[PDB]
Amino acid sequence: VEIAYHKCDELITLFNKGELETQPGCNEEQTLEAKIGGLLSKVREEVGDVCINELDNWNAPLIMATCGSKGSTLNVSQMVAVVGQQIISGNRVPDGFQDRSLPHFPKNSKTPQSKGFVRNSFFSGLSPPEFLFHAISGREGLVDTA
Amino acid sequence: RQNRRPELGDKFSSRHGQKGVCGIIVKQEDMPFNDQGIVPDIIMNPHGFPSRMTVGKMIELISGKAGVLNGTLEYGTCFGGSKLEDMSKILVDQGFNYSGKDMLYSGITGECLQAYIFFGPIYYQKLKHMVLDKMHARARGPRAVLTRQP
Amino acid sequence: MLSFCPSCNNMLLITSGDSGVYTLACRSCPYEFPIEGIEIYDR
Amino acid sequence: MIVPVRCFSCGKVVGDKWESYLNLLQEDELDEGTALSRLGLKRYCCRRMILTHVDLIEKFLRYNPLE
Amino acid sequence: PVIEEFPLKISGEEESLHVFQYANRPRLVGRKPAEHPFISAARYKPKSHLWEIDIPLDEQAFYNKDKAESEWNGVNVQTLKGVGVENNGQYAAFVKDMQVYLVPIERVAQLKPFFKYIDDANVTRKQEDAGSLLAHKVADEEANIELTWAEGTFEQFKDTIVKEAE
Amino acid sequence: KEAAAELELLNADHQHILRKLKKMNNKPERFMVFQLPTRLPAFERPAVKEEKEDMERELAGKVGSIRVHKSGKLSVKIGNVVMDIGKGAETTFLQDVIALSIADDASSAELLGRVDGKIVVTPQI
Amino acid sequence: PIRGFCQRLKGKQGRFRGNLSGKRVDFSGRTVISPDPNLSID
Amino acid sequence: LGVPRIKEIINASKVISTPIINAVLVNDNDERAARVVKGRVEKTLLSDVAFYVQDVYKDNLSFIQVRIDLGTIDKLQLELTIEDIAVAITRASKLKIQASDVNIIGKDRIAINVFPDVFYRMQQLRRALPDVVVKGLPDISRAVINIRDDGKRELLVEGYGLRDVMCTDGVIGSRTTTNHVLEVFSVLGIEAARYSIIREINYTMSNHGMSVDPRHIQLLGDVMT
Amino acid sequence: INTAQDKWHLLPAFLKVKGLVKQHLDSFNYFVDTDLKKIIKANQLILSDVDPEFYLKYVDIRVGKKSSSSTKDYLTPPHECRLRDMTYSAPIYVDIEYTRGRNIIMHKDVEIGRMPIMLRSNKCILYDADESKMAKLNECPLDPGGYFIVNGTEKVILVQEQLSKNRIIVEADEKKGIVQASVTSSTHERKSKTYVITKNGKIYLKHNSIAEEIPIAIVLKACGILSDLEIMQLVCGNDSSYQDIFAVNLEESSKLDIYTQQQALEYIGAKVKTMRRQKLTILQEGIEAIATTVIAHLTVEALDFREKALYIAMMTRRVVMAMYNPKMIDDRDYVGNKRLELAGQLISLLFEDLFKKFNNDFKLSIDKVLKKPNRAMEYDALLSINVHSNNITSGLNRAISTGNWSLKRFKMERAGVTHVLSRLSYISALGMMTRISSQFEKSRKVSGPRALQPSQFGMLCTADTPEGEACGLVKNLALMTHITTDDEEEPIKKLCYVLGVEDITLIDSASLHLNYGVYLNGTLIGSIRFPTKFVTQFRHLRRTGKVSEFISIYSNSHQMAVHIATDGGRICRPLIIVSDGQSRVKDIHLRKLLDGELDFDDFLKLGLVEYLDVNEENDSYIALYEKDIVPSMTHLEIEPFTILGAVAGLIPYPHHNQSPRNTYQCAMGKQAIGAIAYNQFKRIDTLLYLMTYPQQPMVKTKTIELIDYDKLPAGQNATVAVMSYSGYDIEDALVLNKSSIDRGFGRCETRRKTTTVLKRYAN
Ligand SMILES: [Zn+2]
Ligand SMILES: [Zn+2]
Ligand SMILES: [Zn+2]
Repeated sequence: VEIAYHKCDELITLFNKGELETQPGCNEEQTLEAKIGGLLSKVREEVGDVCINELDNWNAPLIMATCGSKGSTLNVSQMVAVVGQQIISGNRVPDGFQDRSLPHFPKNSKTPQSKGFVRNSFFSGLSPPEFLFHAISGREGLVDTA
Repeated sequence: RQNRRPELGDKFSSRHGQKGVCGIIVKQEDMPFNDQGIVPDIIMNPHGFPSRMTVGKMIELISGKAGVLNGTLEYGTCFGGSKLEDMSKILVDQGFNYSGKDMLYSGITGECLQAYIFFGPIYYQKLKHMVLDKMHARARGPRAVLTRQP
Repeated sequence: MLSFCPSCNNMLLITSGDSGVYTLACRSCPYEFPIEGIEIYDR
Repeated sequence: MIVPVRCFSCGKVVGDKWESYLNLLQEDELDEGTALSRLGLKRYCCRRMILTHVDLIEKFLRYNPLE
Repeated sequence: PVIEEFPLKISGEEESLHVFQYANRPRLVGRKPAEHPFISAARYKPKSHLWEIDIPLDEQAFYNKDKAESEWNGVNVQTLKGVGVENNGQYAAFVKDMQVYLVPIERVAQLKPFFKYIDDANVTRKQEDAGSLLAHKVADEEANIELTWAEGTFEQFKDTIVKEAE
Repeated sequence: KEAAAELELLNADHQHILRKLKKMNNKPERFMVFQLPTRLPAFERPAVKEEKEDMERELAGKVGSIRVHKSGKLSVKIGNVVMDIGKGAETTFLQDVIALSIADDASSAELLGRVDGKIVVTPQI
Repeated sequence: PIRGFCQRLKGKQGRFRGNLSGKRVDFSGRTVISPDPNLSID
Repeated sequence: LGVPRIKEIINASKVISTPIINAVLVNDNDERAARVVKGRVEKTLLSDVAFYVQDVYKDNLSFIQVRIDLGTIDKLQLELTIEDIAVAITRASKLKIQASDVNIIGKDRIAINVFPDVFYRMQQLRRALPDVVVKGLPDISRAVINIRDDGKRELLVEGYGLRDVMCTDGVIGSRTTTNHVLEVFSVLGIEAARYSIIREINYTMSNHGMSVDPRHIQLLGDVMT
Repeated sequence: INTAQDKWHLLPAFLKVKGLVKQHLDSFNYFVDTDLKKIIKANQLILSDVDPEFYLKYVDIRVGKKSSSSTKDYLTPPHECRLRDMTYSAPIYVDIEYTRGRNIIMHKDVEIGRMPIMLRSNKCILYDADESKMAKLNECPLDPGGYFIVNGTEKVILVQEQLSKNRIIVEADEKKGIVQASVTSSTHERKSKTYVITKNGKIYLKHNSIAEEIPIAIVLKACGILSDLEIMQLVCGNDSSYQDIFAVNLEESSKLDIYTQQQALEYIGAKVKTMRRQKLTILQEGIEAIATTVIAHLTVEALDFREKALYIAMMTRRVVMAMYNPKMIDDRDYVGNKRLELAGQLISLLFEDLFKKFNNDFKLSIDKVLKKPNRAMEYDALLSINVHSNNITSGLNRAISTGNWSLKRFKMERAGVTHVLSRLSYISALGMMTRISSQFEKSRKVSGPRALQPSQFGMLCTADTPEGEACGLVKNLALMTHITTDDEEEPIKKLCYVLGVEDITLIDSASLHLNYGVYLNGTLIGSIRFPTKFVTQFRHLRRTGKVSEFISIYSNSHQMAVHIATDGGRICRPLIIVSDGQSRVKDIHLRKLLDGELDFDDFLKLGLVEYLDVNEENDSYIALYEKDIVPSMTHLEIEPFTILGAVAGLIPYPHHNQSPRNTYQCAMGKQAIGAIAYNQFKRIDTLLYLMTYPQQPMVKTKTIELIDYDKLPAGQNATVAVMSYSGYDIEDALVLNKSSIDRGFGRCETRRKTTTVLKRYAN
C-alpha cells in the first residue's frame, strides 16, 4: 500500500504542475483519475491475493466460498485485507465541500486517503473518514435496490 | 393484557442488522454443551456472516464473554471501545480459548464436535412482528357492498 | 462593436447617417463619430 | 423487572442471589466479579443473569396508588 | 517604536458639506489627473437630497446638430442626477504643515447621467392624440432650490483652524 | 500563504500612504476623504482601550495622532486607543470633488477641492 | 375533487386494475414463513 | 447499456440517448487515411478553421471579415479549400445572407459584405457566423477513431445519419451499423430492423449476466416486426 | 491522570445543560416568551369602520399566568390528560385596551383560547421536577418531553427542513435552463420568489406577479444603475470571456429604445397583474414593483436603488459564470443550503393566522352592534370575545392533531407536519425526536436527495434512515449538534463598517470585482481590501463573545467573497479550537470540568470551544485526534463517535460492520421491545409491547450511557453458539432453546386499550 501511496503521490505532483500526458479520450484531470483509480484497484488484487492464499484449510469463510454457499472471495478479502476503493456512481467520492471531500483533509487534495480509499479491514475497524466514505457508497447501493 | 412466549415465527435480532425468525424450538437435552454444561439459548448459522460482513458481531461475543468472566461490562463504542487483544487476555486468564471458540459436545450423539464452536453471549432483542398477529386466513366472509368481492 | 461613448456611456450603435457616411452615434445623447475606419478582433 | 428465579441456560437458581449480591457490593465492597464468584456463579451463563440484570421493580413501585 | 507624529485634528460641524462622485468621468487620462468638468449650473432639492449638475458639453467636435435640435429641443448641456445618502465615519482631510484636519462629510452623492429631454419628449409626444412611493411623490412635487456656483473658496481653509484653536 | 500576501501589500500600502500624505501637504484645496469608525471614544472622560474594545459628533481638535513607526508601518492612535491604518478603499476610477451646501438664502455650492484617495482606520481587534 | 364515473374507472384502485384484473379472493390465507428440511420439496 | 437501454428499444424511441454508429474503413492500416475519412464525416465548425471573425466599418461599406488558415487544413487533413467554405456559408441560410454579396480575398480571407437598423442584424450575424458547419455532416456530433482488438481501425461516429456515413468514401457501406433501430428501419428496411432489435437486446442483457435463451428475443423481435 | 483520551467529557457536559430534545424545547420556549409579543405587535389595533373612534388594542400577552396572580395557574397534569383524553394546554391571558361609552378602559387577563403546551418546556409543570414529583404526577423522568398531548394522543411536530430561504441558488441543465431562485420571505409582508433565466442566450427576469418576463438591461435601468458601461462592469468585470456572453443583453435595451429610468420603469408598469386598489400610474406601479414586489427581503425605502441593483447584478454574474463554465452551479442537496424549521417557527406561523382570523371575525361583529339601534346604550365590546375564542383553541388543537397545515394568509398547504409519538421502545420515543422531514416527498427523481452528502459529518446521523420508500428522505440529527437561533443583523452590519468594509453606496462599480465584497446574509454590503485580516478579527470578536456565537463567517475564494450568516435554522456542531499546532483545551481545563466547576459554555466564554456551521467548515481544517494536529490545523474533534445519532449508538462496534448493516439496526432498534417508562403500568395505551425480564447489554456503548438506555433496555443476553444445526436455521432462521423459553427467555407481553364513550344525546 505504501508503494501505491508513494506512486499516487508521485503522480499528483506531476499534475499540480501541468505535465501529465493524456489518453486520447480524456483531459489531464480525468487521466489522473484513471491512473490513480486503476492503481488503487490493483492493490486490492495484490493484498487480496496475499490474504486468500494464506488462510489455512478449515477456514470457515474460505470453505463457504469454495462451496458456493454464502460468501465471495472479495467478501473475505475485505474482512481480512484492504476493503478498498469506495466507488460512488462510477467515480470516486465527490467533493462534498468547496474543493475537498471532507474538512479533515487539506483543501485541493487528490490523495487516496482523501478521495475514498479505505485501508482498514472490517477486522481492523474503519477510521472516521473511512467510515463516512464507506457509508456513502452503502446508501448509494441501498437506494439502487429500491 | 396478554402474555405470550416465543413461538415458531417470532422475529429476533441481534444489534447488527441480522433479523431472523424462530425456526425450531429444541428440547435442551438436544442442544450442544461444553465442559461446564452450558447450552446455547440461540444457535445462529455461520452463513449470515460472510455475505453480510458483520465482524463487529464477532467482537461483541468476545467482549461480551470476557466481560462477564471478568465481572465488568465492556464497551463497543464507535471508533474505540474495548480491544480484542486484551479481551483475549481475560479470556485465557480463565482457561477459555482466546478466540471464543469452544469445544462443544453434541447433545444428540454425545460426541465431540469436529470443529470448535464460537460460543458466548450476544445481546438479542425481540421484535414486535409476531406470528400470532400475522397468521390470518379466510374462507368466506363479508363483501364490499359495491364490488361484491371479498 | 462594444464601444461606449463618452459623457453618458451608453452603447455606440452605428448607423447609416442620412444615406451617406456610416457614423457611430449614441442614442439619447448627441455624441457622434464621423469617419471611423474602425475594426475589432474576435478569435 | 425483578430477578429471574433461574438461569436461562442451566436452570441454576439465581433468584436468591440478588439480595445477597447487593450486600457484597454495598457493604464489604467487592469488584463485581469476585462478588459473583463468592456467591458461586462459575458459568458465564449464570453470571450474566444478575450482572446485566436491571431491577425495574424498585422504580415501578414508586408509582402505585399510595394505598 | 515610532519616529514622528502627525497632529490628527478635527473641525466643527456647522458646514453640512457634501461630496460628489462622477460615475462617468475617469480620474486619469495619461497618468496625470483628468481635468474637472469646468462650468456648471448646479441646483439642489432639500427633503429629497437630489443634486443636479448641468455641465455643458462642447459643440463642433463630436456633436451633431440635427439630432439634438429636432426632437430633443436643442439641448447642449448634460444633467447629472444623484442622491445624497448619509454615510457615517467619513472625513475629508486637507493637510497643512504636517497636520491633517478632519471635516465631517455629511452626505455622499453617486452622480450618474440623467436625461431631462426624454421627459420633455415624453409629455409633448403623447398630447397630440390625447412607502417609498411617497418618497418619490415628495421629490417631484418640490421646487429644486437653485444654488449659485462658487469655485476656489479659500476661506474654508482658515475656517477650520479658527475653531480648532480652542 | 495568503495572510503573508496581504501583509506585504499592507506593507506596500504603508509607504504608499506616506508619500501621498507628504506630497499632499500645502497643495491648497485638494482633499482626501478617509474613513473612521462611526463611534469614537469619549473625550470629556478618556475611555480606556479595553473598554472601547467592548461595546464598539461635536469635538474640538487634536483628538489623535498618526504615528510613523520606525520599521515600515503606521498606526493612528486617538485618545488612548490604538488603531491601524491602510489605503484600503480601492484605486478609484470615478472622479471625486467636494461641494459645500448653504441652507436658505446665501444659497451656494462652493467647490472646495478634489479627492486624492481614501484610507481607512479600524480598531485593532 | 369528487369522483365522477371516469374517476371510478381510473387508477390502480379503480375498475380495470383493481376490480377486473386483480381482486381479493376467497379460500386464501397469509402467514409468516419458516423452514423445514424434513418435508419434501413438493 | 442499462435497463433504459432496453426500455428505449422496447418502445420505438425516435430520439434515443447516445446513438453511436460504427463504421468500417477500407484503410484499416494507414493512420493518416483514417484521419482523412474521420474529418470527412465529422462536422467542422467555422471556429476551428478560422483565425478570427471581425467587421470593418469604412465609409459606406460594412463587411464581416473572416481570416482562416491552411496550417490547420494539412494537420487535420481536410479536402477543404477557401471557396467551398464560402459556398457552405451561403448554404447555411439560417442567417439571411442575400448570398450574392460574398467576396473572397486572396488565399486566406473571406469578406462577407452586407448593406441594406443595419447594426442590429450585423451584430446578430457576427455571432451566428463562426459556428456554422463548413464541412461534414450536420447531425454527427463527434467521431472517435477506435483501434479494434486485432489492431484494425473502425471509427465510432456518434450522430444520427446512416445513409450519409455509409455513402462517405473510405467507409465501406456493407458493414456499418447503428444503435438506433428506427433509423436502421428507414434505410435498411424492416427485416434488417428485426435482425437489429434482437442483436441490440442480445448485447444489452449480455453485458449484465442474464443468460436468456435467444429464442425469447427472436420472438420479441418479431412482435415488433 | 488526564491525557488525549479525556476530551470526550465535553460530550456529557454538552448534553447536560442542552439535552437531545432542545430543538423542540428551545423553539417552543422562544415562541411563548419572544414570538408571542412579535405577533401581538404586528397587529395590535382593531379599527371599527363604523364610528372610527371605537378602537381596541392589545397591550401584551402571556400564557398560563394571570398578572394579578403571583403563582402560575393549576394545569391538569400531563398523565391525567392522557387518560381523560384531554389536551394538555394553558390559558392565553391577553389583556386589552378598549373604548366603552365615552372613556377608554384597560381590562386585565382576557382569556383568548388555550395554548397546547409542549412537555418539559417552561410552562409545563414537569419543568424542574426532582424525580419524586415525577412520581406524584405519574410521569417518567426518562421521558424526553418535546411533544404535545392533544386529545389524549401524544403528537410530535417533526423537524422540517426547507431550502435556504433568502439566498441565491444556481441551477442548470442541457437545453439551457439556467434558472436562479431566490425565495424571498419577510414574514408575510411579502412572500415572493424571483427567477433569472437565459432564453436564446439572452438573460430575462421572470416573476410570478408579472405578465411576461423582462430582459435584464431594462431592469437594472429600472433601478439606479443606468450608465450602461457599469452594467458591463457589474456583471462582467474585466473578464473578456464574460463580456462576450452578456453583450447580447446590452443592445436589447437599445432595441426597445429604453434609455432612462423614467422610461425603464414604465416598461414594467404595463406588465403587472393584480392591479386592484389605487389606480396609480405605470410609473407609480413600476417604481412599486422594485419597491416590495420582486426581491421582497430587500425593501427599498427612498430614492436610492443602489444595493438592490447590486443584488440583481450579482445574481446575473452567477448566471454568466454558469453559462461560461457549466459546473459553477449550486448543490440543492448541500447541508449548508438547508434551513431546519423547528416547532416554534411552525406554531408562530399557525398561531398568527388564527389571530388574524380572530381579529377579522371580531371586526365584522364589532360593527354588527354599532350600526344597529340602541345608540345611547353602549356595550363593553368584551362579550363577543368568547364567541370566537373557541376557534383559537379548536384551530390550534386540530392542526396539531390532524397534522394538516391550512394557512390561508401564508398560502401553504403542508401535510404530515405532525406524527403520533412512537411507544414501541424507549428508543422509538427518542428516535421520533431528532427526526427530520424533507420536501422531496411529493415528486420523484433518482440519486438526488436520497444520497447522503459528505457535508453531514457530525451534523446528521450517517446511518439512521429508513429502508424502502423513504431511504434518505427521512434523516436524523447527531448528538453534538445545535440549531442556530435567528438574531438581529443590523448590529452585525454596523460592526462590519467599524471593522473596515466601506459601504456599497461609497464604492465604484468599476473596481467592485477586484476586492472581496462582504455578504451579510447573501446581500452585498461592502468591499474589504484585506479579507483574511477581516475574518480573523471577526472570529476573535466571537471567541471573546462580543458578537454572538451561532454567527458564522467564511471567506470563499472562487466567488472571492466573505459571507457572514446569522439567520436561524443552520446546524452547528461544537469543535475544539486549536492554535499554532496545539489544542487550546489543556489538561487543566479537563481537570476543572470533571470536579464540578467550569462547565460547557465556560468553554465557549473562555474561548476554548466553538460552534461551526456547515459553511464555516469550508474555511477550516479539522483534526480528528490530538496526534494528528499539524500546524495548519484550526480545529479538533471533541469526539468522533458523534458522527452517529442516538439510535445508531446502540450498535456495538459499528466501525467493524458493513454500512448497510448499521442502517438496518436503526430501523430495528425502534421495533425491538423491552421497557418503555416507569409509568408503563400506569398508562392505558393503544398497543404496548413489554418484556418481562429485560437485561442491559453486556457490550455497551458510551452513546447508550448518555441517553440512559441501560435503565430501560430492550433485549436479553442470549448464550449464542454460532454453528449450523438441525437444518432449520438455513436462511436467517435461528434455532431456539425450549428450556430457555420455559424460564423466561424472550417472553413478552401485549397491552391494548379499548375506549367507549357513553354519549348523551340531544333527545
Ligand atoms: Zn451618449
Ligand atoms: Zn430462571
Ligand atoms: Zn446457567
